[PDB]
Amino acid sequence: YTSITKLTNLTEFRNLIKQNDKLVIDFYATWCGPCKMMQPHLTKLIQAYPDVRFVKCDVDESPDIAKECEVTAMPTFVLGKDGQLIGKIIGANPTALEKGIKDL
Amino acid sequence: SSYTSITKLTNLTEFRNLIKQNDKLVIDFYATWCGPCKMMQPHLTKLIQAYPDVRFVKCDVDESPDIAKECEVTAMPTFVLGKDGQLIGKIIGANPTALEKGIKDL
Repeated sequence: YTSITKLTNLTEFRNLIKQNDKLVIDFYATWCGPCKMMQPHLTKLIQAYPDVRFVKCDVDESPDIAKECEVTAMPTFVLGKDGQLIGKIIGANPTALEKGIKDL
Repeated sequence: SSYTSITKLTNLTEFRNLIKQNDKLVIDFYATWCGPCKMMQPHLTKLIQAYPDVRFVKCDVDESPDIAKECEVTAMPTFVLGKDGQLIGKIIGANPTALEKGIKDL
C-alpha cells in the first residue's frame, strides 16, 4: 500500500489523468477504518491489473482534488478511463471495486 | 455544541429499541477521525431543529462496530433512515441536500 503514488496537488492529478488510459484513485483519510480495510484488497488488485495505474489521495491533505472528483465519503475509489471519470465506488466494497476495475 | 447533546447508540439493544420506539428516525454514523463528518454537524443541528417529528441519534462506528456492521456501514459519514419500525435506506457521504431530501420524504 505504501508503494503507490500519492497525489498531493491538482497538477499531479491532471498529469496522472492525461498520462494513463486506465486509472484508480483511492480517496482516503489517515486513521480511517474502512480505508485501512481496503489496503490489502488494493495491493492484490494492483498485482492483478498491471495495465491499470493505482494512486491514492488524502482527502484532508488534498481537499481541492477531492472536490474536483466530487468526493464526499471515505473511502471512495474514483475510476478514470481515457481522461474521463467513468465510475466511483463508494465505500469499502471489494466486490464492486474489482468489477469496476475489471471493466476498465 | 448542539451536536454534543445528540443521543449516541452504544449497543444493539438501544439500536433495536430505537427502531421499535420511533415512527421516523435518522442515525448519523460517524467517526472521530472523519473530517467530512465534522462538516456535517451544523447541517445535522439544523435538520434536528427543522424536523421535530423525526428522531435523530448518532453512532460512533469505532465505539459501536457491531451496529455499524449490521447496517453495512462501509463509508463515512453514512446516514441510515428508518420509518414505522424498519430501516428504509441510506444517504452516503457529506451531502446535506440529499440528506434533507431523504428526511423530508419520511
